[PDB]
Amino acid sequence: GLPTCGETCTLGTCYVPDCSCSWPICMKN
Repeated sequence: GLPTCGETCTLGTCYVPDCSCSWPICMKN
């Protein structure tokens, strides 16, 4: 739930370790 990944999975993929795609932004828990 925390978008502290600093990544946007516009395509639907987050390269940031353990970061879940919370389209369009990646969030960890």
